[PDB]
Amino acid sequence: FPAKKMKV
Amino acid sequence: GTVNWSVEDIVKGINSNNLESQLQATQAARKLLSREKQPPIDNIIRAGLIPKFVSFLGKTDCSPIQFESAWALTNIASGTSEQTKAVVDGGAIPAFISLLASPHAHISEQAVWALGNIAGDGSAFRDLVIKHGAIDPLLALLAVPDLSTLACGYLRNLTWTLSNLCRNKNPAPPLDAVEQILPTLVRLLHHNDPEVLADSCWAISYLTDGPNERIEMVVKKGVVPQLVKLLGATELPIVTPALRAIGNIVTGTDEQTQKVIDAGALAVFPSLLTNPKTNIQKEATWTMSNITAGRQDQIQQVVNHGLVPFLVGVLSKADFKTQKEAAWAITNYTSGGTVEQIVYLVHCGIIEPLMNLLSAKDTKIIQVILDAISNIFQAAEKLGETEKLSIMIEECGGLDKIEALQRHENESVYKASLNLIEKYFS
Repeated sequence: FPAKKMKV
Repeated sequence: GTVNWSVEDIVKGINSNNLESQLQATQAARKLLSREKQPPIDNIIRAGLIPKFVSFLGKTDCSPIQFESAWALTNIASGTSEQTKAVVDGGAIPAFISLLASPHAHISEQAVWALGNIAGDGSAFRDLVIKHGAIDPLLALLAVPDLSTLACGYLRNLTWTLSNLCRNKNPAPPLDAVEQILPTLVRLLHHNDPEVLADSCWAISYLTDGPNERIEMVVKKGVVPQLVKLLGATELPIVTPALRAIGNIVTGTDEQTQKVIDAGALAVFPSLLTNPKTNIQKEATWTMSNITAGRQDQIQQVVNHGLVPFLVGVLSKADFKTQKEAAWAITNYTSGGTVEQIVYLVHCGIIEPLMNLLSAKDTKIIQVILDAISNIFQAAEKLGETEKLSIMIEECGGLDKIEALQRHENESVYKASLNLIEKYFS
């Protein structure tokens, strides 16, 4: 699973 | 107010000599980058705004623009490796590390998040974040008597970023950094929040995915019992990383595996090996295959817990990959097991499903199966019971499949099958 998170 | 600006308006506001206007344009950028559908990351980068944001990170007298720039850069760094590289090239790492000590909780949290994305890009940026000295302040943020006094989201972001500092290989994280992070990781592994526990188990699973020395670094901290406990959790997001960690650990030496067994892990596998989630079943069968490849007393621990019937079940009916892991577990069992344990394996009904799996198109599972058959036949020879076994294989259609495998194009396949025929079916 992706390791980066976009703050929405 | 700051909703749906154009990139040109943002550039015009940021290039003004008015700190407040710069703040408004920066907030507009943040809102562009935090929308649901397709944020204009590439357009923001092409406008040359990253250095301006980085410079805003250091404006102590205007914490709002620090927060907005931190958020914008966070969302840029959340994209492709090229966009994260754009954030790093702007000098953002030391700036965010400096913000980790901000008296404002939301700014410090935003820095934690940004560093989480940067480090999460890969081994290189991970090690570069570490070289700039992020671990000390990051861990300082968690140096409190009771983690429950921290905000839930704050603690969750810290745990996640730390897990990214433990992630990726080639190379793995620096040993000194892992030793520096492991105690806090153990502390988080006992927290009551499901997301903190999931991310902590993920971090442990990263640290256990490697040579036996890393596995030893983890196991020496005494986390195996806690990992078994969480292995019994009801939340799949916890069971998955915990199971991955356990499997990784049992890929190590027989002593580490034995520490997994002493913690009671096997008692959980009746459920895991019948878990309705395919990946849980597959990973549990893979773990089992790494246990049955160990000592004979450990194989005997598998037997005592009644897990052989569950292996027969998975071999009989499961997703094909899970069945392949089951075949591996069986071949390791028969390779390291005693005559009594192999006899018991046959008494549980392994032969029929083992034969049925010979009609599969995967060559390697056929090889694995034929090795298992060879071993069982060796045990029969040691008992003089080879004829009865040949009859067993013949009554369930296995002999037909082996004889047909004599015509298989793979070398080792038709070799092994020919040997089996001429040695036990004449």
